[PDB]
Amino acid sequence: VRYCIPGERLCNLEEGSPGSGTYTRHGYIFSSLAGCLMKSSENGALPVVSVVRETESQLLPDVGAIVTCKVSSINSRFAKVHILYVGSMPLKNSFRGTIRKEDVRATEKDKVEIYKSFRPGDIVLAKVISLGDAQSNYLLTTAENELGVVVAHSESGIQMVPISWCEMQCPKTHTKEFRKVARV
RNA sequence: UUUUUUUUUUUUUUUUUUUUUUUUUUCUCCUCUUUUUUUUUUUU
Repeated sequence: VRYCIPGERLCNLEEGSPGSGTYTRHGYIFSSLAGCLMKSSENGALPVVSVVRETESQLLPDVGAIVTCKVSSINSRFAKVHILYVGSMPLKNSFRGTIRKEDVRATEKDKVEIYKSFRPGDIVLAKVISLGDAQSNYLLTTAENELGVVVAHSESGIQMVPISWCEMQCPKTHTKEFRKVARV
């Protein structure tokens, strides 16, 4: 196996096609990273050559991506969050987000009271939809059956458990509270 | 013995800032007269 530097001759446009993290010019394929030389043969020949470091310390979000978050504060019409994980991998820093009162459920419906959906301190799984404005920057959504709060936390510091699609209950004091439970 | 119709109060809010009293002119300028200078001493 061989590694890369962010420029070198790799292949012709006839001997393969550019993949992820690469660029081409003057009929040649040029590297743009310092990762590893991967040639996805796939099926149909002409492998899509690409270079991947495979050790992602940081990664910029996209138009569509799954992210693990952490609520900071909640408002009657939005809920500021902090992006913590990009899908699976840990993130070295923390970005910001905002869930408007249209992205909670998968119907973009009326009602949907924000107060009992995303209580602060929880950890949720959500998907971005846009690159946002300067007020709200990433505009995340949870309009799916698989998205919502996944690992909640009790009033007094006890791991919480899902109890229904909308209700969760404390194991110690048997107290009933409202969340937006995502499928496991 | 006089029917029917002619809408109404702009939409928006979740912006960063790492200095410090004052502050800046005015020129050279004839001093009049008994003196050397008296002086110990004691009573505070």
